Amino acid sequence: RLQERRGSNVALMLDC
Amino acid sequence: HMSQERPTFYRQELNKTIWEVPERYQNLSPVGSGAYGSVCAAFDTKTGHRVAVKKLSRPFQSIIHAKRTYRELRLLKHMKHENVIGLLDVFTPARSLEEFNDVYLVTHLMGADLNNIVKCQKLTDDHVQFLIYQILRGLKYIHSADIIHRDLKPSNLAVNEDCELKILDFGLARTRWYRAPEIMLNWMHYNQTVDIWSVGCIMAELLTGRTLFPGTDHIDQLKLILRLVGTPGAELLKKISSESARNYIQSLAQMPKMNFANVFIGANPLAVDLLEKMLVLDSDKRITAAQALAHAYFAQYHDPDDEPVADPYDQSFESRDLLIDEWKSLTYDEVISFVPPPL
Repeated sequence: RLQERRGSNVALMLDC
Repeated sequence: HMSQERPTFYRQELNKTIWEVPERYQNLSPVGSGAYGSVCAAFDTKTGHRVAVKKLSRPFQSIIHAKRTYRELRLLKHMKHENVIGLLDVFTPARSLEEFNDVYLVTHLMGADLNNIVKCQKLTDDHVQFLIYQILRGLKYIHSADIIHRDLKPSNLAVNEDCELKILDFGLARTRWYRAPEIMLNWMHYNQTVDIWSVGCIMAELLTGRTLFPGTDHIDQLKLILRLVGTPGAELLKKISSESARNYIQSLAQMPKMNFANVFIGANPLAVDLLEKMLVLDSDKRITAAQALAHAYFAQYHDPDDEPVADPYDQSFESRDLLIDEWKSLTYDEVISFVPPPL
């Protein structure tokens, strides 16, 4: 139920 | 009796040593060697996930190693929480106690740590709320079992692309930038609020983009800390066991606690308020994980019905005085009694 609570659900980038 | 069917194992030499793992684990790739063990990333064909597989280096060479191996296995088998490292699998090629020499632990793969996330984007206040929320949710769980992590820092926090976080790499011994002052200089016994100090150091840095206390040795580190939180008051001095440490502290020019709002202008004031409550010099007066979860900073994420506590964790084994082969046998029993997670 934590992902529903988030303001935004655009994926973070993990390596760059 | 009702022991798991033994998988088919295969052997490969990766770098220094022979790895013998179930065929379930494929495409093993070295991810680096620590002092106590060697770690490969692997594809777990049973779950479809990439995992970390740690081979312990000669875990039963000594009492210290044998007990340390037992300690780690007991701890990973206990911890069952979305925000904490869990034991996915533990295996040995050994068919008996007599041939048991090697222990492999399978745990959540470190896809990215909190530093990798900071490296590749600017976190929003929402990212910071959710990241710190999950750390505190994990800590509520471990602290409720009287487990102390002892070494919280960004490199021990795994984060996926959904900004989901797990606490990894617990301290198993019986950079200092994130360490509570009372343990950095051995002023008194570890209490679980050493972890809260660490969360405060991490949150400050995620808010500002700057390490809070990037000291170069213990003295420089302690002076940076005391410059922000003030020199110890008489009440804290009573609780410091060493006369030498007490004498040293009394030698310091008394300093006032700083106003945090002036160190963190433009940060969410509820974040700064929570930071104030985490970075209190007196470990007895720091907010606990459970209290911290109720702070208004986390209003969006807080759910008192989904912030679970742990089963009590029996650590009486810590005071047992046993032979190498007795620690080894206990470890073997814990391998045997291992029940994999569902699904």
